Amino acid sequence: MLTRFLGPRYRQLARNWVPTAQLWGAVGAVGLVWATDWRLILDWVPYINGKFK
Amino acid sequence: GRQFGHLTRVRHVITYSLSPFEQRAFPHYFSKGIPNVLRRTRACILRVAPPFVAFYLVYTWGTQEFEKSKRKNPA
Amino acid sequence: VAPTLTARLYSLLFRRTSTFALTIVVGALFFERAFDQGADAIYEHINEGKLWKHIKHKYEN
Amino acid sequence: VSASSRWLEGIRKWYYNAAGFNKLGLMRDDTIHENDDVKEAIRRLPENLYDDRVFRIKRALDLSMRQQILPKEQWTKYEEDKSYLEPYLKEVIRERKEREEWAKK
Amino acid sequence: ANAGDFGGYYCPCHGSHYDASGRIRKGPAPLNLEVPSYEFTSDDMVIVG
Amino acid sequence: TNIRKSHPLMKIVNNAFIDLPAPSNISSWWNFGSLLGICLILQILTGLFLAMHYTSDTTTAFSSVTHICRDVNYGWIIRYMHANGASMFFICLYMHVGRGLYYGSYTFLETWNIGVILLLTVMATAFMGYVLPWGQMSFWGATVITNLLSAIPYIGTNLVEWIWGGFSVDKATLTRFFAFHFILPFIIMAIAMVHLLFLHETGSNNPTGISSDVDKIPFHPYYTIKDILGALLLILALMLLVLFAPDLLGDPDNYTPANPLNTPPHIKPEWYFLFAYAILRSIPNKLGGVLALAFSILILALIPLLHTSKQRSMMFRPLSQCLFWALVADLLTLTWIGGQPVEHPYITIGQLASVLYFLLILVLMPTAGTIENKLLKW
Ligand code: HEM
Ligand code: HEM
Ligand SMILES: COC1=C(OC)C(=O)C(C/C=C(/C)CCC=C(C)C)=C(C)C1=O
Ligand SMILES: COC1=C(OC)C(=O)C(C/C=C(\C)CCC=C(C)C)=C(C)C1=O
Repeated sequence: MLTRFLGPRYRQLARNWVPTAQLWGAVGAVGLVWATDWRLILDWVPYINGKFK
Repeated sequence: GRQFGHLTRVRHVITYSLSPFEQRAFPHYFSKGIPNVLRRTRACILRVAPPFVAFYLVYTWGTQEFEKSKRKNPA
Repeated sequence: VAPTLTARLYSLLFRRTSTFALTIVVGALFFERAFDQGADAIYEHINEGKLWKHIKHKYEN
Repeated sequence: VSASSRWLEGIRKWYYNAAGFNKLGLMRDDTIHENDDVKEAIRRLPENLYDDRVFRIKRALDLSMRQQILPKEQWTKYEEDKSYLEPYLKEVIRERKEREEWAKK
Repeated sequence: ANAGDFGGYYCPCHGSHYDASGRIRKGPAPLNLEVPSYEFTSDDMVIVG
Repeated sequence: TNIRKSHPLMKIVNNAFIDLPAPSNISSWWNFGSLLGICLILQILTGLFLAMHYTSDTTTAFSSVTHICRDVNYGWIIRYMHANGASMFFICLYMHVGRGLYYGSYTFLETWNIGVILLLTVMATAFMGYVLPWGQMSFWGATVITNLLSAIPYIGTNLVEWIWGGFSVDKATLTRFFAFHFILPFIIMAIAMVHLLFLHETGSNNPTGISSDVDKIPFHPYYTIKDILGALLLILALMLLVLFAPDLLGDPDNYTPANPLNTPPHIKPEWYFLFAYAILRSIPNKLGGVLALAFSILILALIPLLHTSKQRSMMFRPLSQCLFWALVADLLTLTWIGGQPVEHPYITIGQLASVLYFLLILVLMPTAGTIENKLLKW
């Protein structure tokens, strides 16, 4: 019965909020990465190679 | 929230009450009482009882199979 | 290259709260490293008593 | 019409009797769960029905309290069971659904 | 020791059956029991670790 | 003006236990809320007096517990009241959740969801409690449990070792569990207040599931005394347990001091987790077992989304009643199986009961509601 949110306006709504939902996810990611010191993900970043090898 | 006087709209309903010091705490207690519990029981057995016996049975069978299983004749 | 400078920071990154956050988080990462090494080296210079001595004892393992 | 319809009708009558709101003088519509659509339909009821509905609920809550029930002759009989709320509820839903269609474009 | 369907090991917590090599054969245990780093210094001695 | 009604402090009391408009027809089943209230305080009070002699060190943990029962004046009742109160806390907890389910009470989303947090919290609380005496069951219980978390991919090993404070359930782990078992019940209380805060926006539901604004009574003579009579009944049950059968619900093995080399053939939880335990081991998988273990509790958060009936309570719904009682009966089976070895009968029945639990709540109960609506021409 979620057919209430299915139409052109809602489709326009979703798009208007995508760059924002996408940028919020970049915030969440880097934020998770930097806070746990994600070895796997971090080692690829040019500077911040404070784990030598 | 809530309060009294702001709950809902009610009209044309009279309520006769009597003081607790003028009536008995246990009127027909055994007289009207027991028939009611039997009636409440009838009303509900067919909905409460069956599931439980199904377990009672699954329990006794389940135990028998288990204990009888740790025994053996030939081979 | 000065009036237009904080202007660009605002235009490209501070306007949206999206970027604003992304920038301080990206900004927290680099800063941590620069402040850590940068302050270690200041703690390093005013001393020279701890593991500068390491070169001796070890290596012979 | 024939054998089958009466059989579905008697199954419905059977559930009704088993459901047991009748025993507390309630009508089916007195048992409906109150969401917004329903809260509005109650609101839209005319004076008489609204008053009757409160007395019924009161009569039942009272019975339900002392865990008693009405004498058999005063149980509400199936299909003498006026669905007083239905037309109001239906229209309130119809109104909401139109709002919802407009909200999509 | 010496319990289970495979004449090796049996873990009573959730029903893990192991064989004489320590391999998982029945139950929810994901891997075989860990084999430690070891060597024999003689015919009567074994140094584990 | 009065004094009760106007004073900042008394207002709160008045609005919660004196003039609070309550439905005139709530029955016992509504008593378990106050009874949980009593159990919470009873657990805190006997819990504090035990902390005045208990030692959180593996060297003296068991001994201090023994020191309490022989030497400390009346230390034994306090200890058994604590132990048995924890069980009383679970019997009440289970009545309460069930009452909510049968009666549709869960439609108060925030209240109920807060209730789920309250369930999890006392569960996390009681688990840590049982480890404290450092008995064989305390240690192996502590071991079997925590280790579940090692099934979480890529993070599980580090997570289990982080809460252990080592590679095993050792010194660091016991002291740790003391601290958390001390602070948790206070937090529970703050949450029980938020629970009651949300509850107050609507007032109580009642057996019929029909609104009761039309017939409310003050909580002030009626439910104060009915709660009183009911707490007295909780005392009877508790005291009957502690002054006549203090080990009846207890495991005689937690009486033998922890031995990290001696694995008892036994190895089972306290009874209140047996159903979840049964669901866990029904799965021939490490991840799935714990994924479904969790889901057997967190499903209470899915319940309001699976309400499908046009009526709120089950009072007028027969088909649904049967399905409900089959859920309770299925939960007896689950606990019974959970308290049994993973050998013959027991595996397949406990396996099918697990499926039934989820088939019932997730598919059968909703379907019944749709059918019932249809029979009523709704
Ligand atoms: C520390 C644990 C809990 C405490 C102290 C607590 C306390 C209470 C109290 C005092 C009431 C009002 C009286 C009553 O109906 O019993 C209540 C009602 C309720 N509780 Fe809890 N409860 C706790 C755990 C739960 C749990 C586990 C749930 C279910 C997830 C739950 C959901 C509800 C709901 C929905 C109601 C409303 C019931 C109705 O009005 O019909 N609470 N609780
Ligand atoms: C903050 C209040 C509480 C304190 C200070 C407290 C303190 C203690 C202490 C010191 C022990 C070890 C002594 C012993 O085993 O008898 C213990 C055991 C235990 N407590 Fe608590 N506790 C409190 C609230 C709770 C709560 C909320 C529960 C959950 C119902 C709980 C359930 C247990 C259990 C199951 C045990 C182990 C069984 C046993 O008695 O041997 N206690 N507690
Ligand atoms: C060793 O004996 C055992 C216990 O006694 C110490 C338990 O208590 C439990 C279950 C405990 C909990 C907390 C399950 C809930 C998990 C979540 C994510 C809500 C199991 C399985 C068990 O085997
Ligand atoms: C009208 O419905 C209600 C009852 O009748 C079923 C109660 O009995 C209680 C009892 C609650 C108490 C005494 C508070 C305990 C909480 C703590 C944290 C100690 C409440 C709130 C209620 O709303």
